[PDB]
Amino acid sequence: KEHFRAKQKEEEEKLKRQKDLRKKLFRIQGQKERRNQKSSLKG
Amino acid sequence: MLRREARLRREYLYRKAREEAQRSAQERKERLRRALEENRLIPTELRREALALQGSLEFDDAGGEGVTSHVDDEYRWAGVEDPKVMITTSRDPSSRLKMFAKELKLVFPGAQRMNRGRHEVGALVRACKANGVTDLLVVHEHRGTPVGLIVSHLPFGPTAYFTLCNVVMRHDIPDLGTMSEAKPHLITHGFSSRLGKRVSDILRYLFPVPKDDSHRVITFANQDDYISFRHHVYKKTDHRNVELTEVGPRFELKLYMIRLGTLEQEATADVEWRWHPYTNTARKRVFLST
Amino acid sequence: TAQKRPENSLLEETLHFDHAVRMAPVITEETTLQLEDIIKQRIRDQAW
Amino acid sequence: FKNTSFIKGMFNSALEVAKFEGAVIRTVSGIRGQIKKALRAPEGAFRAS
Amino acid sequence: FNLEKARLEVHRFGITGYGKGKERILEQERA
RNA sequence: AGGAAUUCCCAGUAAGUGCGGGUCAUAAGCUUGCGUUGAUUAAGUCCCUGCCCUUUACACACCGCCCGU
RNA sequence: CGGGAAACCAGAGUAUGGUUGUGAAACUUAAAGGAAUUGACGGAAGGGCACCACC
Ligand SMILES: [Mg+2]
Ligand SMILES: [Mg+2]
Ligand SMILES: [Mg+2]
Ligand SMILES: [Mg+2]
Repeated sequence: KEHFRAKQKEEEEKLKRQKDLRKKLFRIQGQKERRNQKSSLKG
Repeated sequence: MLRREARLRREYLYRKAREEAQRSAQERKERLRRALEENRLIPTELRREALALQGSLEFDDAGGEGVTSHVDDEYRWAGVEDPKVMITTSRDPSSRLKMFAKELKLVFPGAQRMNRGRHEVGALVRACKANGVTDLLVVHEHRGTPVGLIVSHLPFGPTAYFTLCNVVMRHDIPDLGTMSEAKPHLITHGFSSRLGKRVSDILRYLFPVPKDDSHRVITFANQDDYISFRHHVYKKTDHRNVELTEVGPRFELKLYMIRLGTLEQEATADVEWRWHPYTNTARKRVFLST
Repeated sequence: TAQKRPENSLLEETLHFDHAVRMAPVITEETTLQLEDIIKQRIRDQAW
Repeated sequence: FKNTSFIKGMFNSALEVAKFEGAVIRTVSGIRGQIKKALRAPEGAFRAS
Repeated sequence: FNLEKARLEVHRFGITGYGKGKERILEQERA
């Protein structure tokens, strides 16, 4: 029981570094989507 | 008929459970629609399955009933048909309780009062359903003064429990005369919260659609979770000046329980809202207003 | 307990305690007039 | 009687109960209650839910 | 007179000229 | 065995009798369930006391203008 | 064919808070003194109904 409880603490920590590392990459993807707006009507 | 009644109840309960899911599905659909109408990013939640919601938007039309509401299912025939109200008392009523029950028949248009003898409660509800009775009222008394009132919507509608506080009847007041008996205008005041809207709906549907020129007014005013019942008739002596003469009984209401089922289903029906007086912050909290 | 204390002692004691629930409202003439003022306003505007 | 219980020993007269109606009371076990109304048969009992 | 608001309204009226089948497939592309 | 006045009541109803519960409100000499026994009269008029409405779907048949300021 | 970073030169959503954007009373309930081809009433008759009326 404690082993499973001990495990759950790391994924709570693990998800914290997951979102921060993805955060820097996310902004680059968002800038690309801006160009799709202008060409959305054209195709 | 008994099989039909059971089938309709399971249909009603099934729709109630899924009501929240359809509302969320509907809400996601409108956010996509705004994003299409004004050229913008699809929201990241709506980025997947966007085509399916777009396909749904074409299929939506005025013909469909729309999202279901459990309130609408309960009061299906509220506007189209006039309500049928029956009033009864507890077993072996007092002298003054029978006098109070006589006055409540006069207040509600088309209401009927029947003697409670050795009738089982479940048997009473069965007869009311068979003969198309819409709403059933049961009144309790303590030492000759009314103390409790139960309002039940017969077609598996909500049951509301009330306690009466300051009851003054017409029979105590001498030489009043006779009542107007016209279809009354309704005044609802003080109900602002979601629960207050729920309670006011139950009280309002007890009355039929009135006429525009009716001079009969019934007022329900909420003040600190206490509902005041007032009945008045007005005369326009001249423009902008109106005179009010109080007629009919005067009493206060305090709600403490709402149950989904009928009053024959105490052991099975769920409780939509209950008053909790032993809560640590129960003294300083109100529920009928915001 | 009650045995130790003398009879009717707490009447003059002026202790402090808390009440569980709100008291019921008291009806007076002033509350009647304000309520009738609300009713009259809705009548004039036909705010049914 | 289930939730409702009859309590003696807190007060010694019916005047005492009238002063403390609606007061919050609790047990050693932690169940919270309310004083409701005085009882006549003994001197200082009351009804509590 | 807003060009962006006018630009969409001009587009929608034109696509209906293509036909309802062509209305749909072009609408999928925009999304 | 409870005057003058006055209130309520149409079928398992009026009335009698017992047996339970105290159910997050109310209720203690009180509140609410459940069973037992079970009647007389009445099924129609607007006379009194009042209330709600009206007096501008052309089968056959019937019927043929409310009034005043 | 040579190099391409272990290269070369010297982003949106909600929610919660802020900021801003010469007298009409001391006097008057006579529509501050109305509108009306559109307004305000009265009588009579008919159809119903009630253990707020009869029997
Ligand atoms: Mg009886
Ligand atoms: Mg009986
Ligand atoms: Mg006698
Ligand atoms: Mg008995």
